[PDB]
Amino acid sequence: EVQLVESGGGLVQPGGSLRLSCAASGFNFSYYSIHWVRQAPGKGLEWVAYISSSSSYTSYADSVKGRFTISADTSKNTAYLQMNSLRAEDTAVYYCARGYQYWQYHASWYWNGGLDYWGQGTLVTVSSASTKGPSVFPLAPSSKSTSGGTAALGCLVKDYFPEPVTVSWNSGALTSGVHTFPAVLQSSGLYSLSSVVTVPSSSLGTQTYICNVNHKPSNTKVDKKVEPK
Amino acid sequence: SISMTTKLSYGFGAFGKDFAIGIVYMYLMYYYTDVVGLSVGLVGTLFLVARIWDAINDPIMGWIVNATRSRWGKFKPWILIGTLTNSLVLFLLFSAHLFEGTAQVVFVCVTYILWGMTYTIMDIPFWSLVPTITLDKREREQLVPFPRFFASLAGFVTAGITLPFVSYVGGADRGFGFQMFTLVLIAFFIASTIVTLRNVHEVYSSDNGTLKTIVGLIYKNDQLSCLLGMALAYNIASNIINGFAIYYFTYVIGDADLFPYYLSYAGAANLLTLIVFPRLVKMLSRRILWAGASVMPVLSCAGLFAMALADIHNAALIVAAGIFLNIGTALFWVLQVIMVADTVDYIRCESIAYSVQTMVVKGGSAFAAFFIALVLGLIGYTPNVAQSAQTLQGMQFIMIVLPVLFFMMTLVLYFRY
Amino acid sequence: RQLVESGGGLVQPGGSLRLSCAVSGIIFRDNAMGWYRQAPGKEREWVATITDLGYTAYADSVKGRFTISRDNAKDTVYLQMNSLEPEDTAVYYCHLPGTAAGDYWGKGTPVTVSSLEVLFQG
Amino acid sequence: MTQSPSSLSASVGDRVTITCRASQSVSSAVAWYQQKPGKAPKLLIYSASSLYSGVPSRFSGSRSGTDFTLTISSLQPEDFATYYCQQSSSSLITFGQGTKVEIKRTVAAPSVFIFPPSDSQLKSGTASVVCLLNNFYPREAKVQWKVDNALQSGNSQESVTEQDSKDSTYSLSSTLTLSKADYEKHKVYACEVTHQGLSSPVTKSFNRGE
Ligand code: NA
Repeated sequence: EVQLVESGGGLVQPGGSLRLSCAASGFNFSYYSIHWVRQAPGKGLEWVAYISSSSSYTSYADSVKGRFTISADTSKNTAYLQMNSLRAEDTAVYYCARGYQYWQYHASWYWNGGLDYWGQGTLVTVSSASTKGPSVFPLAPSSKSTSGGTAALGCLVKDYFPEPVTVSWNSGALTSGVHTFPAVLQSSGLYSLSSVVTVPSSSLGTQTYICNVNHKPSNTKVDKKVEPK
Repeated sequence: SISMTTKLSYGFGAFGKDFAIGIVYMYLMYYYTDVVGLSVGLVGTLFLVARIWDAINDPIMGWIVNATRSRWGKFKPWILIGTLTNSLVLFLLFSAHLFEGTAQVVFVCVTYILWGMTYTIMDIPFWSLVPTITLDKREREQLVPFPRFFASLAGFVTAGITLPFVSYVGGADRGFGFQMFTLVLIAFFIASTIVTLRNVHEVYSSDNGTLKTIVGLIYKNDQLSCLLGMALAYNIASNIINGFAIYYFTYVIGDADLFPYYLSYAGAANLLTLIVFPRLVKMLSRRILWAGASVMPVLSCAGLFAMALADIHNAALIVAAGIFLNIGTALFWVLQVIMVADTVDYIRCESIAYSVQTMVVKGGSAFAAFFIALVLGLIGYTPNVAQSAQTLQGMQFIMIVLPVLFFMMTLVLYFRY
Repeated sequence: RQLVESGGGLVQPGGSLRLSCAVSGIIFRDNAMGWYRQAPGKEREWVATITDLGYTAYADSVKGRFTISRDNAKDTVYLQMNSLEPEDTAVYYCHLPGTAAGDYWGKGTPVTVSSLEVLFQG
Repeated sequence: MTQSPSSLSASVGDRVTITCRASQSVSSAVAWYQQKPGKAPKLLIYSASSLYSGVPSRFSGSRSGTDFTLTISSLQPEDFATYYCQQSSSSLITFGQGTKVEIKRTVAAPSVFIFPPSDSQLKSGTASVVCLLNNFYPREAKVQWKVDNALQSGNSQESVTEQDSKDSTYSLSSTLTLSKADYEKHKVYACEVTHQGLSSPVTKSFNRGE
């Protein structure tokens, strides 16, 4: 039954402060400690800070010391983490986990309790760009600069701020070999994405392909047709 | 913590025990003298021996209860056996007036000894329960007053209720009602035992647990030497007063039944003093409390004897004196507890000290019974059941005013320190 | 007052250990002292208790294996443990029941029993 | 604190050992966590050789001299994930690098393709060319852009999909971006791929004209 729940995620521009909260229900709150851990977009886990009910017990990681402040409420089982003066590399997913009340005390060459219960975690993004419209460009199937047996088609979605984009081919029916590579952050601060598909040379010249892109934050559709030329 | 159910059960058990024992401790000698028709010296010797033996046989049952180990535990089976055995012996005890001849005495002796043994069997585990059953620390100071309240209540109820029942069911046969009263006592006893057995459970068990050492300990603790001496005198005085009262209020004073007023109703003052005791102790110093404990009975007896001359036996006199005596008894009884721990602080040497108080109590009771028997036999013929021959009133007066000397001795011994 | 617990260590299955819960600041003749054990992903559970008289009560899981003793001269409570098993690996705390205003738990000591982890680097 | 195997390959019913140096000059027990993508890590073994409740017994721990180890006797399809150590030295908690556990399969060579800018996006003023590599199992595929026999560096973005679910292959796309002005200052562009399954590097080229 023991669980923890995260809240407070959103978009915060550089400098802008933010507050995250972790709440738990199922155990006595004074027998344990709460740890805040970070997972970068594509890297390994990193420990940020921890607090035990006794406010005299707190600790922060070196790379975050002096900028994040952690607290908790004895009455209501809540643990707040307020972070200000944010930076560009503090985009990540944050988890809260439960541990032992005195883990510094119980640390020897044979005992290591570990962290057992983990929260789902919330996404924090830092940037200075507003919602934009994805722009789609076709990829020309080269006349005879491709594999004889295999032909390639694709659409390129260049610039758009918000994280999610949806891509489909021929009304979302065809799925044979379609690949949608993960988005990449450009220097301009906008994500670029590419979607590709493969079909035999027999299909070309009679089959019709259209790349349909859906964007949630702003109601936008492109449905860009693909033709060889 | 201690629940209310356990406290109620442990009060009901004590109620049953004292309700069984009171009638035997008040009306037995009178029963033999004025109903059966026994001699006086025979009664004195019988009581002396059959009470000294019961005083000295206590430790053995401790070993037996330690040794017993079976399905039901080590206390419940002994309690259950003792209840029924003692009830049957008690019922048989009040039917000695159906025999005649040499066998009459033999039956008396056998039944009395059986009663003593069976009561010891029934009693030891019941009080051995508390230190094991549900007691960690300071949870006994809350449980202890509950059993003693009912223990005090039982004697008052019996003293106030006995005579009318026999009188209603008696008439030309004054033991036939005693037997029925015994039946009522047995019914209450069995019900109380059943209730306590059904509503008491065992937790915090334990395992694995000389005369020269005893004498060494007695000699070493001079304060302990004064403690037992102080206790013995008070026990003897109280036993004299509680036992001889019926004779006094039947012979010396007009037999208009002022005995129930003297004892049963002052029992209420006893209960109030007991229930309000902590505030009274907090209000006053301990030394003055002890002095009042040793003083009040002397005032009661002084009022009794002094107004016994040139009066018509004032009702206010009797009830007031009874109230004073009951207040003194309750206060001294409660004060006894605190001194033992302080004295013993300076085998186990504490479990041993626990039993010395009971030893002294029983010895004093036996000595008082023997003293009454001998003195009563000396002067005159009580078994007559007839008008009090003159020149015996002096004997009865000295008998009932002797306790004041024991009270004086106790006061002097305490005042020494 | 304060409760400080000692002992603890690594022992292979079937070993024995003794834990001493030194006490101070309270007259040692006092409320029963008990033991609790907590393991990762689990809550505190009761082990044994000994009263001021010397009567002892034990939890079912440890019955017949663990023993609890009270010493007034040293002002200490000792828990002897035998036939320890991997399920018995935990942090052991020294509870002081009674005085509901303050239970005054102890920090605890960690004891672990495992299949012969390479022993100390002496 | 370094996990010696950065990535691993195995199959069903194999024995796999994962090492953790923890060469921090300090001795402390280690706890092993398993993380799957898009989920939160789970605790497996807290004290070296002490299985956390409700974990199958096929996992095991150990502690060699100046080293820690985690062993899996039989690999079920559920064991493909990343595994982290932990060591709470002083008053800090430090994790490990992680060792992705992949699948072993027969080697395959990539298929290379190149796309030139379409008849659009030049009005915008930016050109973007893409080189596509498809269906190659081994992950060590390298790509280099060649423009007029000149190597262009620092202006390429590479995106690689996760291992497939049907055949356990990959697909890697490299994109090069340029301004319109610089786009038409050269004639021939190309991308060349080098892989461990290639006898000689492969290349695809196109001229700026049609
Ligand atoms: Na006895």
